[PDB]
Amino acid sequence: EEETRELQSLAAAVVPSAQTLKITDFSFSDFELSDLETALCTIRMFTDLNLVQNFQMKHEVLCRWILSVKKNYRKNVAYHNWRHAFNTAQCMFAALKAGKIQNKLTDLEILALLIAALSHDLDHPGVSNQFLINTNSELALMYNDESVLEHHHFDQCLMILNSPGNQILSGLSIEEYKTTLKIIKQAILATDLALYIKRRGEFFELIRKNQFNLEDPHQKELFLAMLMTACDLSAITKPWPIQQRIAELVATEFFDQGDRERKELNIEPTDLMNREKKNKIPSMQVGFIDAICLQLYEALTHVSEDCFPLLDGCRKNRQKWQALAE
Ligand SMILES: CN1CC(=O)N2[C@H](c3ccc4c(c3)OCO4)c3[nH]c4ccccc4c3C[C@@H]2C1=O
Ligand SMILES: [Mg+2]
Ligand SMILES: [Zn+2]
Repeated sequence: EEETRELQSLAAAVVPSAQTLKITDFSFSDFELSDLETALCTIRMFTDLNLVQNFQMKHEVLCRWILSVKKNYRKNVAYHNWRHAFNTAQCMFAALKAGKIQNKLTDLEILALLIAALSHDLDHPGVSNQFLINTNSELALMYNDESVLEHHHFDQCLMILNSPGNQILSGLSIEEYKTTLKIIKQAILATDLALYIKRRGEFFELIRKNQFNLEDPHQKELFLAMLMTACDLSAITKPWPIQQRIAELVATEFFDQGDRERKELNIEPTDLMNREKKNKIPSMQVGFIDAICLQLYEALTHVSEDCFPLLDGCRKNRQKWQALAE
């Protein structure tokens, strides 16, 4: 059996230190890592956030859950595959550690954020919410056209958490378990960019008006949503060669969707999904950075100055894309 060898290899491995694995670095790249090494990095994230000890996760179970999460990404989807989920979780770990966010959060919040980061795009089909709506997908019907994909990712997350041998939350008390699942749902839903756009104004205004207070539960929840977005988008902050390579993957995925829209919907794709108009990429990247990314990384730096490297990297990529666009 093939998946058994994977598990036995993972569970038998000594997990290298976070220092060795370079996972505290906001500039981290996964490109040179094997799948087994990404799994070992994930075990280290749970370990160094004190989650294994605290919640008494059995090693074999954590290993199985990680491998189940990885298997439930679609490997041939160009961008939304396990490496994107892994990178998102690594950004979350770096923000908590290097970015000094950890001590602002509870143990349950940290547990939920890590699980959510890893699970937030599970079973992604490589097409957008709008595409699912337009092709009358049953998922869109079930979820009333609202955060369609994200509902599905959450459903998948729960399925894996409940699967025999994978129950990494089986040790929590009833009140802790309830609380954790609620946070996970909110965290995964927050990764719908439409929800980020809807809610970010309140976050930015709280900050601007000197009203931001993490002791307020509603504001804590809002902050967690923003932090999820920040991690989900973090490829846009990476050193140029890394960001360029990842941007090519996203383009491949999006252009694939446009091809499907021409065939299935008989419509010209929007520029973002139109390979015929790939000349628009630089200008679209600048526009995305300016409209969606910069304000978020600026706000995050306001919350914790040690998150500044995300903003610095974002600004550097803006400059590089704009040099291409102009
Ligand atoms: C909805 N939406 C809008 C959008 O404009 N983008 C960007 C982008 C910009 C220009 C592009 C592009 C993606 O693909 C084709 O040309 C963009 N740039 C990245 C760099 C790295 C990783 C993901 C992205 C995305 C993802 C992101 C997105 O999800
Ligand atoms: Mg998503
Ligand atoms: Zn994502």
